[PDB]
Amino acid sequence: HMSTPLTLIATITAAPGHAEALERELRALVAPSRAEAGCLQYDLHQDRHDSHLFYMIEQWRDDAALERHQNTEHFLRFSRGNEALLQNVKIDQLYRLA
Repeated sequence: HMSTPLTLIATITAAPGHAEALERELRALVAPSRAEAGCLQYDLHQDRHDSHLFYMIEQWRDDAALERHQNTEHFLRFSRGNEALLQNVKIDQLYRLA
């Protein structure tokens, strides 16, 4: 860790047939998350070859900023009711080397 922001990459895999529903739900996260204190990056992407695979690339000033993100309304709304849309969520935590 450090003065270096925390980078998070979330690889989210939709259940077969549910890519469009999951994209709708993930897109809702972006604007409010980008506005949050300490949010240095919050970008949504879709895999080039499998429509069911999405990637959120996030940078947070520190752990406290990330912890606050998970208590937000938008973040908890994503949690509320979407579990059947999901096959897998991988969360990678990482720091830039400079």
